[PDB]
Amino acid sequence: AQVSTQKTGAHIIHYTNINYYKDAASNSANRQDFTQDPSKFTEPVKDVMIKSLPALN
Amino acid sequence: AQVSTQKTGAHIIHYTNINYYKDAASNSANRQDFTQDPSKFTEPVKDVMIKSLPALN
Amino acid sequence: AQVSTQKTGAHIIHYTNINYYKDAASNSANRQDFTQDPSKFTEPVKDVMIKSLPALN
Amino acid sequence: MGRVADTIARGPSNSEQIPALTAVETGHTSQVDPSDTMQTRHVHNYHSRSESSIENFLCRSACVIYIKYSSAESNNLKRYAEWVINTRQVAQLRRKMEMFTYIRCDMELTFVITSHQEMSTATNSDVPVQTHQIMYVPPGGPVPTSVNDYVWQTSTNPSIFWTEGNAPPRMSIPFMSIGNAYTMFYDGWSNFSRDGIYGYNSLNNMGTIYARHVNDSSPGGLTSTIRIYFKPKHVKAYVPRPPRLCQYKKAKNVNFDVEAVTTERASLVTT
Amino acid sequence: SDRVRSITLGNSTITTQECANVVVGYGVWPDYLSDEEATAEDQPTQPDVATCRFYTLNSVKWEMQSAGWWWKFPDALSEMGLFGQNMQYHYLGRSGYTIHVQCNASKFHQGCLLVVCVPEAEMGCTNAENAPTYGDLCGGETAKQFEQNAVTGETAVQTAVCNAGMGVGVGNLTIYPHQWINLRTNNSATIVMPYINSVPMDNMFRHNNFTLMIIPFAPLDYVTGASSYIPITVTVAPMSAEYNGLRLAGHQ
Amino acid sequence: GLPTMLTPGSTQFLTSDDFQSPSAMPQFDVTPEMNIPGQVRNLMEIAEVDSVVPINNLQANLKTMEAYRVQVRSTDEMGGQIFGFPLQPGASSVLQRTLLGEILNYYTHWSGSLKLTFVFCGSAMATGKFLLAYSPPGAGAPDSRKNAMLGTHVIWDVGLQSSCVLCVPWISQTHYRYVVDDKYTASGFISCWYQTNVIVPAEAQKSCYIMCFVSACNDFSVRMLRDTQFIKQDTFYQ
Amino acid sequence: GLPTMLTPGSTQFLTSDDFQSPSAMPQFDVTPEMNIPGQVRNLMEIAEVDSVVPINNLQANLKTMEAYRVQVRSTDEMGGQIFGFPLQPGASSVLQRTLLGEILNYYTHWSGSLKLTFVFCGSAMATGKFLLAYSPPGAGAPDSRKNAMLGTHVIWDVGLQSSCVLCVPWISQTHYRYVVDDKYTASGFISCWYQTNVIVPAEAQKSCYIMCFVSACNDFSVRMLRDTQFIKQDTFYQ
Amino acid sequence: FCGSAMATGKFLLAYSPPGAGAPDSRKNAMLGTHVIWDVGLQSSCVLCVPWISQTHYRYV
Repeated sequence: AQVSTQKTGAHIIHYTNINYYKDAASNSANRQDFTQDPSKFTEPVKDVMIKSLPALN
Repeated sequence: AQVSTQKTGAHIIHYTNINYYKDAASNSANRQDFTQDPSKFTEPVKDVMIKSLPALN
Repeated sequence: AQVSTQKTGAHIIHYTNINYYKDAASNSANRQDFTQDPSKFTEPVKDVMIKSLPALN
Repeated sequence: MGRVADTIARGPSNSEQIPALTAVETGHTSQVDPSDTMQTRHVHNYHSRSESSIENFLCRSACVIYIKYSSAESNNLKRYAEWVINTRQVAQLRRKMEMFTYIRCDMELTFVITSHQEMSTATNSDVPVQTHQIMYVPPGGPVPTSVNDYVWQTSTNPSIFWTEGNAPPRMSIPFMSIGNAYTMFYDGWSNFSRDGIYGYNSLNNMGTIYARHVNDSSPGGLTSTIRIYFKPKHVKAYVPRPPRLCQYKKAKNVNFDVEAVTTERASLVTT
Repeated sequence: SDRVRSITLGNSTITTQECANVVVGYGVWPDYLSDEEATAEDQPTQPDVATCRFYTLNSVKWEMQSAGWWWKFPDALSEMGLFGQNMQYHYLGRSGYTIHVQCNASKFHQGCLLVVCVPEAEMGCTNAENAPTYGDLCGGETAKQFEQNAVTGETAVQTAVCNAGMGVGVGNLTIYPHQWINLRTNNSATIVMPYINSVPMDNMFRHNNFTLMIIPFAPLDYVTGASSYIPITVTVAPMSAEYNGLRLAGHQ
Repeated sequence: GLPTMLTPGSTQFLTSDDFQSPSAMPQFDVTPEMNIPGQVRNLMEIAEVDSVVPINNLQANLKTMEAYRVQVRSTDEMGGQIFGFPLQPGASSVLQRTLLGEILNYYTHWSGSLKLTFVFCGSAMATGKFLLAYSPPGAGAPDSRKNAMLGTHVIWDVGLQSSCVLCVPWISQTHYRYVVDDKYTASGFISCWYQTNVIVPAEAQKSCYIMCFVSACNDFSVRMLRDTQFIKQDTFYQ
Repeated sequence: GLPTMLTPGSTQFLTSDDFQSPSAMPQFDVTPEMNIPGQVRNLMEIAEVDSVVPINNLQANLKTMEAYRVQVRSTDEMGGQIFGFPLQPGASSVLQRTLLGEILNYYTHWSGSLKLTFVFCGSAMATGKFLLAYSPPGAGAPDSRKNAMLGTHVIWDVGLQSSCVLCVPWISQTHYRYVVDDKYTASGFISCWYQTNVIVPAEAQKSCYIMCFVSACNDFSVRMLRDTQFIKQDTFYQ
Repeated sequence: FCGSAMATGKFLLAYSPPGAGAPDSRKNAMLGTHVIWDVGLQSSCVLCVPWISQTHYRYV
């Protein structure tokens, strides 16, 4: 069994999950992954632009 | 699993609770919290009044 | 309980199986055995034939 | 976990650093905080971007078609379903998946099957509970042509049997595609001559779902209806796209009719 | 300064003296296919400096009533150089790009362009019962051009900017890699696209990886007596091209 | 067996659930992953990207390209107010069909600062200053430049740098504001004025254009899904 | 008891499931195993075995033995193309009733190299060379020997060794190709030509025969079952 | 470039090795080695022809 933290709200809190099937496509959906990386739609430029400097020197 | 005491009556007595969901709003209601603090509706006064003394000196 | 790996896809992943019956013909089907031996329908010859050599010397 | 950035205090400034000026002559969008145009205060900020993931965005079930079929042929409903799988019938589920160019995911198909009696001249009508079969024929298999034929033996085809009154039947479909992701927009053609079908419908080829009443027809007959629901799981969506502005026309094309960018205003200055 | 760049690929070079950076599309610089993501079991030819090098597509006149242009790739390089002779002898290919749009103008001219590389731009059709004929998507080296107002044809592409010929708001083409050529700052835009597709390589002729679009967002305007013809020239250089699955000439 | 009972709600189908369910092809070998560029992991990687705002949406500009640009020009007085609209993305006509309005119309709550980045598309000999402004609700839109500068404001000066970012602050009595228009949780007003004038030489045009972009800041978040109301159908497409 | 609820799909019968179910004869003593020769453990131990290919299936050869052999003969010109058929096993008429076509028609995906092994059944004084070839799709079948040798090819020389293996490579833009004929994922063409000629002495026959075999290589695999469409019935046999 | 300081333009300088004659269009001229000169503050640009010969010396 895998024991994982619940969605907790800010100011027990565990839940147990056991996978019962032989395929990994039968597992319940991920919803605990909150990873991001904005800087490739937001700052796709080749040379770094520093915020405090003018963009075009 | 969390093991907690039941409501016992005065003159085993355990129960096991496992939370199955990923939200903490799906947990069964608290009913084992009996904390109080009467003295703020009952004695809201700034300066302590001692019972045995007259209130107004 | 027997804990075994699921079918995973390439680039958790465990499952637990408990047998509940007294006969071994009531167990769920094997599907994790991928053993082979092609060389007896494919190379049934008495004397080994090496690929790089001509078959008939 | 994921949480929003905190606001950080700053005092007045009068320096030769300009955060506010930028040049949007580059793909680089400004990265200014509200801590760069006015003083602000330290705010420890606990908001989470936990419902704006792509596995919370796309991970709710949505209807994708209903097919009707009958036990007596009510009015051109045949005695079996048929429906070539695609996500393009609706405008709900479709729009959210045409907001990404490529998606790989593992569906959960849930069927919600209901029935109603027909208008008929039959009297003293009592029907036992219906059992419905839902068969999935992967592309290139044999296709049924009648209510009873050899194709419904389901010799290797996935199939669900379900009896009314029970909970909706569901299953998981793993990521199954030739590609390394499903393609939601294809700019090519089927042929190498740039002829034939154009668009995403060239690549679409996901088989067909048939369904029928298992039970032999009763005298009154019924009309059943099946609603398919797809719920993505384990979703990785690559390459975002602007969402649609226009109503769809067809389920094999993107054809559109020219439509307004935005709703009217009276003037430039409106309170 | 930061206004000067030089790009050398092959035996070609292109230089600028008013420039705003380079936008690497999705932050991935093009490179050869790995052996963990391969799927074709034969040696890929990699011509290198014989196909990676700037090619120049036909220049288009920016009028004051122009509504934009588009070139689908790699169908605009089908006739260019030895790049175009290795799409006709191979079943597969992949290749990044480094589209460089350039368009100088005086300091008394004004106007603004949006240069944007749209992966998998699937165009509409004027008739909603038809899908557009080949000649109306691609012109080769010659751009097909947007129209200001909605057009009615039959097999004609629905060209109205306000929908961008795709039925999406034209102002929302910005998640796609882009730069703006605004004639009071830069005069060039450089977008380095990687290979973006859902399969590791794909047939060059059949499938179009992306579609460049240049859309005026503020019309060209000038006080008369000034230059009345300013062209927009698009050069594009393949990057890390490799082809595989050699077969006879053609694309029949 | 194990004696168990069935709690309320147990043959239900809830669309927002996640439960395990048996695979319909056991031991299926999924196709390998590859790194396709530009994986999206969150929709604040699409809502933090600039999108042109149609701030000149009148009634004849809606199907043209004239929507996205507002004409600013040399004046012989002082010039009034270039434009102004109530802030309230995803329910304001101006902001609701951008990328911070068609990604907020899948939600019913939003929070955090957003920012508007203006850009000047005039000639390179034209110059001018403009007072960008934001006034928190509770007084209506400012009706003069005198009242507009009491709010938060940024004086934009057109120079070599062609763009200037009015970053609206948060400022709310709730942690989230409804996406839909609600009078309880009004979000204030944006207005833009001539600080000076557009002054331009004889041999260049007296008309320029300002365009507006909109993107969220890195403190922005949303909650609680709902289907968008910008799309509709009468029947299945076929 | 234990309070449990029943998730969706729970009185269903799914044909592809595996669950435990109570025995109908408890404590049954199964008969001992013995080693019967030739245990099959996988169906790539049947699909990697040569099977004669009917490459001369016309319309009068289908119920004779003439199906399995194509006549190659001495010519007084150069001779054209002995045979050629589109590769696409399990959907090509040529290859679909062999052992790599009736073991692929229980699947809807296939991958990996296969190989064709030709054999010359001429006299022992007859000799000749033949250019075997495979051309990847995207140009149609080659129409001359000049175009046929641009594809992968093997020049077979008939010597003491009587057989030569054209091992077609994989080469695909997908990891699997559909078993059924699909224009998306065409699998190219096989063609065979006279490299030289069959030259044979006076007192031996001018007609020989070539037969073709087909087997999969050791990199071959399939996925996803479906029932075969080569068998049918109208009613139960009784 | 000896133009005015408000004049600007680009020019494609080119060198084509022998064996095809002079290029007769800009399309053929850019297949040779070439340098796109952009007139800016820097007023000069150097097309450096490479060597490229099948002999170590060429006759004058």
